[PDB]
Amino acid sequence: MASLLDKAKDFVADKLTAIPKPEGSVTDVDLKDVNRDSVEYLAKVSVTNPYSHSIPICEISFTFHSAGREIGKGKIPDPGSLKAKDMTALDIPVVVPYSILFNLARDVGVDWDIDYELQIGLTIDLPVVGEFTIPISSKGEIKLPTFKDFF
Repeated sequence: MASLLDKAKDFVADKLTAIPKPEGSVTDVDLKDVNRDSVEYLAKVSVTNPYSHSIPICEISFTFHSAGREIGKGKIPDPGSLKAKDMTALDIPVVVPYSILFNLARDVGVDWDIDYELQIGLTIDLPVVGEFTIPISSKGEIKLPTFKDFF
């Protein structure tokens, strides 16, 4: 388990182990482009660090789903050095292959409004566990992407 990253002593023994879990990397997701091959989404992240010190580096591992299939996924080590036991804004590129939206917006855009779920694994390099991975989710229903005969 990630909470037992190396058996060291120093300060610990039965005191301390790792961080809680309700610590974030979510806040907003802005869908945009596609061209004709791949739709793009700019994800505004808000990473909440559970330790009173600006951490150095993190991992945003995102698995997005729309209808109930997927939207896209990926893992990126990003310098999530930040405030201190608080929430910091972070950024994700733009990833949703047109083929996927093609399926979901096909069916639910057959209606019009679809949901979008983020499954984001939060790996953050911390002083407590040295690094820890806890996942979290952010679903949001909004009008489907810009279209005409794309879906």
